[PDB]
Amino acid sequence: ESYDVVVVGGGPVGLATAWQVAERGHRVLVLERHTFFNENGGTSGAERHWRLQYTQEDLFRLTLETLPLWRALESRCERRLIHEIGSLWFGDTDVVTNEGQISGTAAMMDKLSVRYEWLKATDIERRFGFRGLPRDYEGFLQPDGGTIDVRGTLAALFTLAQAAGATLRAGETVTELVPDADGVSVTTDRGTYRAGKVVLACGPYTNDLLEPLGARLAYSVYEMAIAAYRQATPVTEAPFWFAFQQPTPQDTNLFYGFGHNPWAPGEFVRCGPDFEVDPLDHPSAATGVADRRQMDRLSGWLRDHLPTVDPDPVRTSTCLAVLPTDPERQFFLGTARDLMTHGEKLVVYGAGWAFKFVPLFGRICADLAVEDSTAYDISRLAP
Ligand SMILES: *Cc1cc2c(cc1C)nc1c(=O)[nH]c(=O)nc-1n2C[C@H](O)[C@H](O)[C@H](O)COP(=O)(O)OP(=O)(O)OC[C@H]1O[C@@H](n2cnc3c(N)ncnc32)[C@H](O)[C@@H]1O
Repeated sequence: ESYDVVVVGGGPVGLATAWQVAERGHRVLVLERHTFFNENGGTSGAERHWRLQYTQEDLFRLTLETLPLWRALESRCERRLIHEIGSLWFGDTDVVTNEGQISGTAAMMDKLSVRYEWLKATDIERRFGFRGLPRDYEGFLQPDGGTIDVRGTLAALFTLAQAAGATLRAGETVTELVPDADGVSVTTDRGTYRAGKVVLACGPYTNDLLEPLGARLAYSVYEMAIAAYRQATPVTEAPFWFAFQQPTPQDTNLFYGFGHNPWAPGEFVRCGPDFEVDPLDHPSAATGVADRRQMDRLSGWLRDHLPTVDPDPVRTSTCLAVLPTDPERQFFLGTARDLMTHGEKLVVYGAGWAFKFVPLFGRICADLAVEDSTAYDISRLAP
């Protein structure tokens, strides 16, 4: 069997890519090692944050061009996937984190004429329910940000990809890739394939396939804890929130949470720590069980600073975050041209907070896998 494009990985990025390749009239195969919709990779959980604001101007331009792609996808599947509950960023305004920097981002919103409300500690505590915040903590609320329905998005992409004619095959793991001048040989535990080009969208497993080709990307994998809490005190407004703080000697000291998912039953909210600590040597080392210390830190912080939730989690789980090792970079997206000979035959999406970009990254990987280039400016994201 041969295809114009073989996509390695059936997570959101691989499915969005396959949908775009197939809709453009090309033959595409998606190979997934486990099952579609699995909760063992970087896409576990029900919600992700959609935001317009970014500290880097190039990424801020990309969120603005991704918004219409989300609207188009919502119309295709007839389901609102983004719920604009608001994006609240607050804390130390100068600390640089993997989420960005508050002060630098506020400057960018002014420049791109994106609206926001500036808030002081007292305002944050009164309107949103936080307590005991250091008096100098400040931040902003960007009203157009919100929550993304993860499972609704995956179902939409899967359905769209299959309807467009993509071949979606689960339970098959790619063990080797060998690009050459005429295409790429793909070996799996089930068989062999030839592809015009291959899109690698395998999350934390990218280096397993790039290593024998003499390449390796500089990213780290973190098994982050996530937990659900019962909302004790009835809500006023409950946006997505991220607390920007200076790190401690033991961890990054960053926390975030969501208001109740508008599509879900009951009154639970999800919160978690954003700790870039204890990276995994290999994703196989993941335990699948929320780290005790991370959980203690999260529940402890919520206990003191967000009394609107009951501090004893109802459920806990994990998610594998894959982030560039270098804090100056946010994403790895492009081809492997500068990493190996014939690398232009390998398109790679390999690290970052990317769920918000799924519609865009799918279109860009599709552009690179079919026509050598894309109209979007992603020069800085090159691997
Ligand atoms: C962990 C996490 C991520 C996250 C976040 C909070 C946490 C705790 N919050 C985000 C947010 O608010 N907004 C945002 O934009 N992103 C946020 N993220 C990141 C986002 O979840 C990830 O960027 C996204 O889920 C990545 O999707 P992707 O499609 O790239 O990756 P994946 O879901 O891991 O799927 C890859 C698939 O590949 C399969 N695989 C792996 N190796 C193979 C081989 N060899 N052969 C075949 N298939 C393979 C994996 O079984 C997986 O399904």
